[PDB]
Amino acid sequence: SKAVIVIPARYGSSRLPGKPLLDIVGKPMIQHVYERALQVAGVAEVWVATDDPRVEQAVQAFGGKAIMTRNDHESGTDRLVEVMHKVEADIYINLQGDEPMIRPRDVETLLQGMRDDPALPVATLCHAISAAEAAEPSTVKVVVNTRQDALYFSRSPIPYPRNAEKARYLKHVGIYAYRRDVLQNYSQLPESMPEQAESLEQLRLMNAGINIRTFEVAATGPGVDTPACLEKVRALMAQELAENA
Amino acid sequence: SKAVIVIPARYGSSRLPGKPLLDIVGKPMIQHVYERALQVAGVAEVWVATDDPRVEQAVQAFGGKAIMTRNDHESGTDRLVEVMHKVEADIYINLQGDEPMIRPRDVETLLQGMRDDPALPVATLCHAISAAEAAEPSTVKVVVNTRQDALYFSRSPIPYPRNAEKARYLKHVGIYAYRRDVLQNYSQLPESMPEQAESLEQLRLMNAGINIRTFEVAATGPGVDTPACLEKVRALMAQEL
Ligand SMILES: CC(=O)N[C@H]1[C@H]([C@H](O)[C@H](O)CO)O[C@](OP(=O)(O)OC[C@H]2O[C@@H](n3ccc(N)nc3=O)[C@H](O)[C@@H]2O)(C(=O)O)C[C@@H]1O
Repeated sequence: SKAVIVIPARYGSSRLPGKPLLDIVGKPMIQHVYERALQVAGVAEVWVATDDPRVEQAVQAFGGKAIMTRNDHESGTDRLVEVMHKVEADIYINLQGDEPMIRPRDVETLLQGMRDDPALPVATLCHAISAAEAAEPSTVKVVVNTRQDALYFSRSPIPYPRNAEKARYLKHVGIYAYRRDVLQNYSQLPESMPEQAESLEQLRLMNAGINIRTFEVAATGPGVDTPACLEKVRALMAQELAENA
Repeated sequence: SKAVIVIPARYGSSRLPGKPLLDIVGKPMIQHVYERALQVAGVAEVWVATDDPRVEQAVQAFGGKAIMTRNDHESGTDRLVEVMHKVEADIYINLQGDEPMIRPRDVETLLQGMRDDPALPVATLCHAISAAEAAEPSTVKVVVNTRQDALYFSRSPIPYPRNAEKARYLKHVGIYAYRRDVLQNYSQLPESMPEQAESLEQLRLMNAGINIRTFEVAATGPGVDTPACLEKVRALMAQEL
């Protein structure tokens, strides 16, 4: 069971031009993700999927494996489908190029889940959040069953707080593990109405009846999206260097 | 493939004591549901499951069939489980005793769905509602996949309208069809967190991985829970004559 980690890293960003190349304690952000991806036990290779030559250069510059992909890709999953044809593996893990604080152990939890059940097509992560955080549309919530299979994903607060004290929210962490056959059949799947409404790509899989198991982990580090969170990451990353000295 | 219709009709109600016996244009509400239930092709028997003698005798008076059930049940579903032990069938349809405007056709759509797919455990109904109606916590929304299987049931507006013009809403109509084996195992299912939070009993089935297919029908008529709706239903059923 060969498994590879793919890291989509596109330069063009609205509120942060050249986001993967931003410096964090002396290294480009993309490098931090790559370095952490390398610490994940059970992974054969680690690739960075990109559509910008500057990003490709920066990755090769530190000895990382880069693979150019089309720029006309509407979704980040289509990008993984293109990489799938060239890079062979049984399990593909999609890490986000803008989360430098990813814990290698969480990705191993994901990978182990995929290996413990050969019939599981897709797997993802989630963690507990308060009711106040769950109210944010920018935050994606998820509800699971006893087998931890996802029932639905939404920007709306679910479950609804009818009996407020009984509600427990789970924030969806955008890291996925896909079986090879799911990616082979992906481009044939049509866009669902909930997907287009919520603007959540993962609902395309649920429309087709593809099961997505969601594993719970502790609260994840703050992902870099705003310069306010960027400084917190820089200081939180630097605080980590001096603690492990 | 034997199918029977069960109509839960408890005497009590916080806003309308003795609700099933309330007169709607000449007949008690329960009689309207029972008569319409008898018009559903494919059903072998129709029973009113009640907890009060005054309701039982009222049903027997007009010719219907009634069965006494315990008074400590908190849900119409639990009451149905008690009936399943006395009345044998392969498929049980649970109609609400306070919806006298039920269309016999919609129940047949439900029954046909169950018969076309022997592997389907539970089936229910739904209809389209505007985005405005979807915002109400009292209106239970549902989202389905291509095979029309329910993804989730919620009082929250789902799907979330990030792209408003793309969102389409579905209101859940509380009529169910259960395969016998589902009822035999019901008492063993544990209450779920989403069930307790949303206060929606059907989420107990989804928590267990039991598939619920939702068939779409046209907008249904109002039920009788408040004395405001009772006057509305009397008005609607008077002009329907
Ligand atoms: C399908 C549905 O929506 N049912 C709801 C009904 C009515 O159909 C609606 O007004 C239509 O929009 O109204 C409510 O009825 P009840 O609270 O009485 O409960 C449903 C049903 O189950 C029986 N029952 C209830 C409680 C207990 N402990 N045991 C029972 O056996 C009742 O007799 C009734 O027939 C309402 O608003 O009050 C809610 C229903 O979900």
